[PDB]
Amino acid sequence: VNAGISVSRVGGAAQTKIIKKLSGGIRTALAQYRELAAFAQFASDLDEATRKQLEHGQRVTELMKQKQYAPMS
Amino acid sequence: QTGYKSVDAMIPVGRGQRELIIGDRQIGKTALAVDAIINQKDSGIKCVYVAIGQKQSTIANVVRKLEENGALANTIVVAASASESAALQYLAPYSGCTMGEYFRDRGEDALIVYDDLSKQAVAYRQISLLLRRPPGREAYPGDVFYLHSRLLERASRVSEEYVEKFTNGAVTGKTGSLTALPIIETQAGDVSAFVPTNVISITDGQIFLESAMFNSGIRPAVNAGISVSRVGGAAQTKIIKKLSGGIRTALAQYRELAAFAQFASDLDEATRKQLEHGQRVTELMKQKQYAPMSIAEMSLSLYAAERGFLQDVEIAKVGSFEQALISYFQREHAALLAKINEKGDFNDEIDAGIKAGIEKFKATQ
Amino acid sequence: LDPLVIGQDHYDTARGVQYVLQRYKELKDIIAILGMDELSEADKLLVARARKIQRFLSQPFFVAEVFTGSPGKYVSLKDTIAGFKGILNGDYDHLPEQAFYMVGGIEEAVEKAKK
Amino acid sequence: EKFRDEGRDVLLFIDNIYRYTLAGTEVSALLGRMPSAVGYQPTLAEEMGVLQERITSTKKGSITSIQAVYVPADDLTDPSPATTFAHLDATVVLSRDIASLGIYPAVDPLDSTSRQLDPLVIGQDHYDTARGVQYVLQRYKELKDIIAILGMDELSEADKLLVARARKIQRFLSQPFFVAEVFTGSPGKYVSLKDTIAGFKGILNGDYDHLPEQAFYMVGGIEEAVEKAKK
Amino acid sequence: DLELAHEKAGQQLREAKAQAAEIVEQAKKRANQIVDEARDQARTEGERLKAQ
Amino acid sequence: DLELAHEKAGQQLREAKAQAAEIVEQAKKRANQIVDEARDQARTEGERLKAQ
Amino acid sequence: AGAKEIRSKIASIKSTQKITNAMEKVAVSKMRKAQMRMAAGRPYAERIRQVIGHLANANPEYRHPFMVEYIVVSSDRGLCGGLNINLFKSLVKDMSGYREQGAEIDLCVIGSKGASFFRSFGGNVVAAISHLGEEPSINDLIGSVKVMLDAYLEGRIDRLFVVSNKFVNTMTQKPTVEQLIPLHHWDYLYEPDAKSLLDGLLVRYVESQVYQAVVENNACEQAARMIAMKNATDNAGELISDLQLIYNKARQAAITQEISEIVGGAAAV
Ligand SMILES: Nc1ncnc2c1ncn2[C@@H]1O[C@H](COP(=O)(O)OP(=O)(O)OP(=O)(O)O)[C@@H](O)[C@H]1O
Ligand SMILES: [Mg+2]
Repeated sequence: VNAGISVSRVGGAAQTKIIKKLSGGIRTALAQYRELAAFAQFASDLDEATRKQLEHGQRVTELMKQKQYAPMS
Repeated sequence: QTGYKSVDAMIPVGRGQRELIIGDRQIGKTALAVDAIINQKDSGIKCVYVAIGQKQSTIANVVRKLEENGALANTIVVAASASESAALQYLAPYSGCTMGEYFRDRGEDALIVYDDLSKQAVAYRQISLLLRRPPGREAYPGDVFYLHSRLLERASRVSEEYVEKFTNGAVTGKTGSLTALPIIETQAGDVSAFVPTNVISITDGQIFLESAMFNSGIRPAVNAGISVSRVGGAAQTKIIKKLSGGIRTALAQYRELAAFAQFASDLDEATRKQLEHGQRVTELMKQKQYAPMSIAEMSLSLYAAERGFLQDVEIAKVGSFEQALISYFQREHAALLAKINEKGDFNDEIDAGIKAGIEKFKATQ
Repeated sequence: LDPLVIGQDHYDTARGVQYVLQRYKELKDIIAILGMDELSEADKLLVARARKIQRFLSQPFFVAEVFTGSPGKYVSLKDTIAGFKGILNGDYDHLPEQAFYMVGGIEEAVEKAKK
Repeated sequence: EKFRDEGRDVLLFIDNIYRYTLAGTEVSALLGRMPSAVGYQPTLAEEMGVLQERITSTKKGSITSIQAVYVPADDLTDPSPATTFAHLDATVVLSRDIASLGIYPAVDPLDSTSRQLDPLVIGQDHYDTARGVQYVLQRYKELKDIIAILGMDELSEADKLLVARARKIQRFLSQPFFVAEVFTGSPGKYVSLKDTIAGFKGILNGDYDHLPEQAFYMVGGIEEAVEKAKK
Repeated sequence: DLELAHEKAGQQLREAKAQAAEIVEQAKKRANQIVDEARDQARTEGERLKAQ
Repeated sequence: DLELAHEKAGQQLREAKAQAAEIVEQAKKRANQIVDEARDQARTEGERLKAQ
Repeated sequence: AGAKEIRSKIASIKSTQKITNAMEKVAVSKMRKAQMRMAAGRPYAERIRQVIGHLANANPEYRHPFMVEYIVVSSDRGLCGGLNINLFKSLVKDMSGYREQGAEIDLCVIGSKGASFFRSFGGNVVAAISHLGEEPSINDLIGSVKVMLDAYLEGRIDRLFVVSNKFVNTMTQKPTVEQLIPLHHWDYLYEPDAKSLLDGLLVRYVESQVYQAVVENNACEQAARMIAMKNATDNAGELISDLQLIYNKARQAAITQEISEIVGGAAAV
């Protein structure tokens, strides 16, 4: 699923209270992480803010991966 | 004269020439042609503006601007707005041309602007496909080249013998003319489209406006590297023909050595000298809308750059330097500006006179 | 958008923002091949302001709260001019790039940098 | 065709061969014919062949043609350029850069070509002389970028000697025309093929290495360079 | 030489004040020119506008 | 003292140049008011003539 | 997918080509600066060789260890034409001969790429410095050199060699290794003692040959970069030329399709 190009025109109204609060701006944050990675590929050491965002982005990307026929409650 | 330093110095337009204004949407095509009409209020050239497929409120803002600048009394405005019949939009350029041909055939000079020949082509395509005429490339009829060619070959300069034959002897010794400034819109810089290709091949020259230059603050947006006038120096007064030669060399050198701007320290001195000259001449070409310049006022700016008077001016102060220099000469050298404005003549006394004024300007202003 | 219709201060701010973003559209590819280090200091300094201005253009809207999750914001043209002028002057060059994303007025950006 | 039948060799100048192709496209659309690739007329190759096949060397006379060529969108694979190039025996390219140097003929010796530049047609002597000039002019264009980026001292003795012959060759390619006396301020010259081959053959071999390059500018035959030199 | 230098300096010091004040004199003539041509421009816009 | 003799010329010249620039800006400010005040007076009479 | 995407790619490659063109000329200028800094150190080296020579000969009773029976130089920036690899390929070849002969090897790393080559293979080191300006100063090398001279004095090292590229020419950068340690009629007056002076001169001579080596490798770095940026500019043109052919095919194909659709609809209506 390409999170930058994909979108829901119902948004947070189609989510339960728990998932709605926990998943706040994750798609727009993933859309920005995909952009930050390409820019910082050949640059010198950047600030803590940049290194922290780049590290946090590689983890939600690995989490969104799932096997076929294995749904989650 | 169009009143623009970039056009009048490098892409000169002569009486009876056909110069195309070509470029994308919203980059100054209309502004350049309207300012060329405004500059004729004192010249002797009658002007015609033809609006094809425009909205009625846009045509009214141009007329309000022709009236605010005193150019309306010298202009005929022909309108065929977007809600009007495709036949009227197809015929409007020929009606305006016919009104412009009156002055040419009687020994006088006229200027005509066709604000969108691409909208005339679109109106002629509508009529043709509805008459069921066989279609060609981009669905245009087989005679779309003949449509624009039949119109644009009327813009011409006629000899004294044609004017004496037409006037039956009444007017003698005078050659009449009709100069055309057709405008065409390109889609995303594609000059290879069918209608643009036809008109580029019919005209005597082209002024190309670019979106990248317009967004980089270069307001007139004229790409001088590809724009050309086949008439050239024959359409220039003696003073501007002498000072435009070096301006061409400096901009050409700037187009070649412009990446080194970020490595200018490491550049060789000769090249570093050329690089700043190129950047100062490039900043001189920037001008404002509704501010046409006269032959004398353009000559001060071109002379100052071409004779090296900007080497101690920060590239960011070149404009205030130009504006202040013209204001100084308008007060202390009014007689010299009036002398240059007679015919744009040049000699050793005018050259020495301008030099003395610029040296005195630097010493006190 | 004409100094004779609005004013020179507004017009200069708008053309200033456009100039910075137009120049950055060409350095973007330069940074992809090679690296950031190979740029000149003026280009390195410009790239930072361009990325911030791009982010400062983002404003959370009340009608989009269902999608954004955050509260909507309303910015007066005065704040719009003030903030962009300051960023172009380089006053907020001390703030991380992430602080201008969806922060209404520049003031908020100064507060988001602390979180 | 009439003059050729008289017993003459004739020149046919066509102002633009692309406009002949476009006029055929326009007429084909007016007659309602189904358009071909890139929107050209279905008869594109036949209309070009009907015109170009009359221009030939017969047993009475010969019509030779000089045709100006336009390339749409700078694409040499477009049907119009493609079809025209199939009937061309030579390509003369005029260069804006060469003109700035001051060589008024302005023909580019590296980009311009001919199908007659074959030893089985013009003989080994004409061919070797022409290929020698092109070889020297190519090396000089590479060396000029070296001289510019790194400097003139970085070159070998053989390379600096080649640069001196290349500059002499480049200026000897200039010539005063009878119609250009108003611009050049000097009388026109008609050099023969024999004088042309002999002049360039000597400069490549080094027979004129002592003369200044300017002596080889706007002179006509090689003996005139030798005389412009004594002065 | 100390007194002679004090005199040389005393002359150059004061002459520069008079010369610098003349820049302000050119500025006052320029200010008058801006205002006089503005009055003529305003008169021109007034007679141009009322004609419509 | 030879330093002070050019420093008090250089400083007073920058002050005089600032005064010259101030004189010019005051005239530019005076100029736009002279033009737009005449426009409102002319427009008012044009509308009065139309209404009457 | 279409003609739209190819125009963006041709513009992308054309922008990168113009800067790599300038970087070749910037590199040539910097190469000429590093070549004059190479020549401003020869007098101090040729004269000290004469003094160290004659002073030993007139004082045979003293035979300094340096006169009887690796320092590696690398760049701080990229864009080199495999200049670091070619030397690192000669460092590995010589180290092999000693590992075969049975000897151990201690190393001194100058520059960033040297450290990268050792962190990437878990290599040992006894001294290291990087971030030296394109204009280096002998004072920075003193610390790194001292860790190596003492070794040879303490027997911790039996032989010392400097590994650097040599500026053979504008087109040639020869990787080489040379031994730093071990190395008329009338006679000199010695103050305070000859032995006191020989100890001082030998350290000045080794620290001098090391500085000569660093500066020459910087000139090699600039030349190598010039050729790499020329190669990159040429390669970009080849990509632009290939993409332009694909763009012309896409342009011609789009026109034929539209005409078929126009003709097809007109043949129905
Ligand atoms: N010196 C200038 N020259 C030209 N345009 C300028 C200049 N300075 C500012 N501009 C602005 O650029 C814009 C150009 O609009 P214009 O109508 O002339 O463009 P256009 O290409 O003709 O647009 P369109 O294609 O819709 O007709 C206007 O907002 C104009 O005020
Ligand atoms: Mg318009």
